[PDB]
Amino acid sequence: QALQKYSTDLTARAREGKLDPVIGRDNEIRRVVQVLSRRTKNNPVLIGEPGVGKTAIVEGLAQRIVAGDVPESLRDKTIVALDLGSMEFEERLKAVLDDIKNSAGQIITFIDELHTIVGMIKPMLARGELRLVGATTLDEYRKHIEKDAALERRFQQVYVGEPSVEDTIGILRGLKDRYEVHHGVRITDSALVAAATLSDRYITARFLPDKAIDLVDEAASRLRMEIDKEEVGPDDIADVVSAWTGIPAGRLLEGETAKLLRMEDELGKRVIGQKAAVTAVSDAVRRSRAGVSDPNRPTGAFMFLGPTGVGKTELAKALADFLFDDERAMVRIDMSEYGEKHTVARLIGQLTEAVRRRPYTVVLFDEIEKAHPDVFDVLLQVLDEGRLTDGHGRTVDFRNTILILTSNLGSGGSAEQVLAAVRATFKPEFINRLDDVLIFEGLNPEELVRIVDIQLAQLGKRLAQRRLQLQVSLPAKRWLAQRGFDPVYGARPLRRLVQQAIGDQLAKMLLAGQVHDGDTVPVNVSPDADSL
Amino acid sequence: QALQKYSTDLTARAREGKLDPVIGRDNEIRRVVQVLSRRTKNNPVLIGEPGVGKTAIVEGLAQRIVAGDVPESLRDKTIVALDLGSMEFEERLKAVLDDIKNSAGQIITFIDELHTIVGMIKPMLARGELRLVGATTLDEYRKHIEKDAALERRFQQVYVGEPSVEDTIGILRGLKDRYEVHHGVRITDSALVAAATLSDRYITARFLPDKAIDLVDEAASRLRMEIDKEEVGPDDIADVVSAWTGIPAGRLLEGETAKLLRMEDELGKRVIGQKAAVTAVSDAVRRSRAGVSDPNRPTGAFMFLGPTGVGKTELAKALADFLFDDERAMVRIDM
Repeated sequence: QALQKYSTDLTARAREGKLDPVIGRDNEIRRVVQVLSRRTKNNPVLIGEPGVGKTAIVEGLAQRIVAGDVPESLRDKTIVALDLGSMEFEERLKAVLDDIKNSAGQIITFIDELHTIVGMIKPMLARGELRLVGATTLDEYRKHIEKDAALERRFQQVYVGEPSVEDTIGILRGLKDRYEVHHGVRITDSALVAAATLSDRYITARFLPDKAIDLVDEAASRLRMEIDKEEVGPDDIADVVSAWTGIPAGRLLEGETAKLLRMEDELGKRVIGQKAAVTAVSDAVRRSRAGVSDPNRPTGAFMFLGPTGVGKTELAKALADFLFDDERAMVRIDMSEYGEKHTVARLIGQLTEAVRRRPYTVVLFDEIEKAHPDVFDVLLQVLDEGRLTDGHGRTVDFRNTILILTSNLGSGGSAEQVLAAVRATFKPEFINRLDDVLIFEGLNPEELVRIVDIQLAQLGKRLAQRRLQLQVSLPAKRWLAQRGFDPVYGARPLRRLVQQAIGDQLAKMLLAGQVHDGDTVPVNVSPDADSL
Repeated sequence: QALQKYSTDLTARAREGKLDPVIGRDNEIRRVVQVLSRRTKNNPVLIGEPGVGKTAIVEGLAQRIVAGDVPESLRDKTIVALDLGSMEFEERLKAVLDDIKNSAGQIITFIDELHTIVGMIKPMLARGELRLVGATTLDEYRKHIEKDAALERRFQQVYVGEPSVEDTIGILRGLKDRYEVHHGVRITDSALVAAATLSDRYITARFLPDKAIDLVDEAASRLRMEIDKEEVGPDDIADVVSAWTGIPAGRLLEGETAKLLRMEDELGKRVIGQKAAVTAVSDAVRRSRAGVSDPNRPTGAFMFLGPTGVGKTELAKALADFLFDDERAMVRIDM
């Protein structure tokens, strides 16, 4: 009788249909019924990454008990959900345990989020009297419970993994009716495919099904606001995923075959030349979207190097541009700081807990020369297996990210002077695990004019606040090429040449008068410098 | 009936015109109406740096409800502002919650400054019965609420950012009539541009619109003192921003193209020579006031070095002299 005062009653709420219907997952329900009906030590624990549905399994168990699909010795045993917040203390707990044990096993207790239970129940668990069902996250478990190894021997870990898209479409078709009643709007199953398809290539921070329910909910709310078009559709889902995450401007809907047909030429609008090392980067993407890729390997793990000032960092930020519609959603770590043997621990982690959220980001590794040859040992099982560990004991899978390695070794080797210098620092067990080692060339003064066009278009887009168009003639536009010189420092001194020629006198003539908004500022070739 | 004794009633004060008119910000009002009318977990939280107007949004919502521009299932639902200072304790709180739940959702509760609520409402929030609107500062939130992550899952963060000058001019044109009645003086819209323009390059400690209302208020008060010139103007605004912060003496009126035309030669009255390294410092200021600067970069980040005893610290205190009219308003850290 004392459990009336310190508990809810899920069976009493289930007997009036006040629970959301649980669709899917026969295996976990059968596993819970298998574990909960053994003789001794009969108390499972649900464990998984958050959001995949763990309360939903216990509510589905309550639905299946009240329906009656269970075996014989599980029928009509109410699930009394306990508390520890609402609950002299030791007297109260002993009264609760005495009231449970006084019954004939007719009660299944349910402590949700039992990682707070650490802060006298220990002999009662192992004898087998009180049946206990729980739910933890995977990473509060190893911090609060696995520290206390006397307790955790008396449980049964039931892992729950996230589904794929194909089951989520069925879940969304199941739960369609509940939101149409609360918000008085109709929902079309044409949009219900897109709200799960499009929520995987864009929102890569949370886990699955709960993320693909917030879109339907917020779209229905926006439609109720507009009805303050009588049904939702595939456009308002895109409106929500634009206005949140600001992805609308970043590649408004993409990922078709019309795109991937033009990728060697679409990427050329920001990288000029280097043609033999775009036809290979443009190939590990097409063969991974056709389904020919090796299912236990990263989709592409290749290392390109060469002289400086060539475009080897600009390329690895340009192929992260149409995959993500942004340029800051990539894992950019810099190994120019790991000179000693004990900076392994900052990524084993800073590398780890930025992938496990959204397992699709491209990863940089800038200037891998300066790392001591101990960081390569950490990197060795990243390649060719795809998994590493950390303190909590989880094996994070790098099976579908695009690793990219940069270097500057040799920097001017003829044909094999640059290639045999790689063999000095890298042990042959690391050169073997890579893909095709790409060499960038220098730059040709024939292919150096168009970089000036790109730079001046960039400076034109910088002055969009002032609406300040500027006119550049072709003799000046080829005058800037000839000071682009001395192929040791690459195209980088051109981007100081532009700010020494145009930007100085423009910045002086901008803040003293005679240049205002909407005006046109032409440049003209004075016999040495550039005039205004 | 118990809410009569532990609450105010903003709707009852709004029904006699006793609230200052709320002008601007359609987006936040539409966002609050969107969040407050969902099915479950329907309780927003307004969050922003202080002074940008967060009570003003809830008072604008009350104005828009009493007017009637809302949708159908938000009409005639009074906003009863609760308290926790004026409020045996658990009995009293359960009486309040029972009185709220006894209605049919006809009441929108309003706990202002809800970061004191930590020190039994937890099941009532997630079911969706009591509608709750709040307002925290951005930096008391992460100290009092984000420590207690079971609570903060049941809210909806609605960020509110400060406006620019262009909307503040409209706000000041809106609220011009209210101070002309309390202080019996006229206010000229010529000065009303300057009281927002000049309050951005000088007073850089508080945030926006509330800072540009104190100048109009204290200027009207000084003019009432002198009438103990029949209207305020662009001079007394400058008098206030002189007498407070002592900026009046430090450059009487800062800004213009006549100034920035002479900056390589005006700066030479305190630094002699070094001519090739004043024509570059005098360039990151002119190109940043013309609008050619890169909008995501500091306007100038340059490093100068050399031998000792040359003037490399005297220069960096001389270009902080005509921008600020002082020489001590700079962030001088020493590494």
